[PDB]
Amino acid sequence: KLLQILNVRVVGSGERVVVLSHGFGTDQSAWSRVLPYLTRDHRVVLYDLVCAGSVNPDHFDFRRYDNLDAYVDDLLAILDALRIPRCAFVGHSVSAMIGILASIRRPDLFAKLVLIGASPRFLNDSDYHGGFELEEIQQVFDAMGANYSAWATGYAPLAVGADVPAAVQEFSRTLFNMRPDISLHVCQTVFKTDLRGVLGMVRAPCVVVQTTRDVSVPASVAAYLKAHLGGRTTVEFLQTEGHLPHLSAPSLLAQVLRRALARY
Repeated sequence: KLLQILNVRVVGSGERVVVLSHGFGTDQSAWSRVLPYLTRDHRVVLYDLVCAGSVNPDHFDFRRYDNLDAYVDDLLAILDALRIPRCAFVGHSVSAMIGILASIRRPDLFAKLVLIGASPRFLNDSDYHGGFELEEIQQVFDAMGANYSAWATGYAPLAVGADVPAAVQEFSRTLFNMRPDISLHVCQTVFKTDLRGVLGMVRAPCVVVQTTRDVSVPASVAAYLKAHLGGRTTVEFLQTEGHLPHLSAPSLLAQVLRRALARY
């Protein structure tokens, strides 16, 4: 009953269908301020990832969700249940990784991707700057277990980046709503994911959104995506700071979404 379980909502109308898929520490409400810019021109599908605190956490099967392919299966099952044959997909954070994988599994269904806070790999590697060393993640995982509330308190303004207090408060609200063992397990799953080898399998055109600074995504990752994704890819720069521009700069991000969703 995924449509119920994952809080699927279809709003707006149109022939151009857009799916909005939220990232780590938020739920579909993170799209609220961009949504009104899209519903006159598009049918919009929103849903919550199984790890959102707005979903009953007793649905979180730790074994099933120890790889992103299980989140892909939930997205494709929702789109097939809704009988949607073609869409554009906007993914933030973990959902940018889900959208890359889903576009390779079902190239018929994904006509365009828009990727926000996107990276194919967060850990550094030889001649690859992901932004994180192994010892630093080991400490992130320990702080999330030792004191999740203190960790989330400190992380929310760092991730929002810009001093936009309403956005810090909204992101802290949904990070504190995540069950702390689920939040650690999704963080661990993201850090074990390395999409570099599959980037050239994406066929859809893609827009990579880049802000001035993102604590989780070095500036060089956007150019690495543009060089390696298999579809026609552009980097769209937003003159704003942070990882969650849909919370902190929603009108500015809505410019890029309306432009990228105009034809596909």
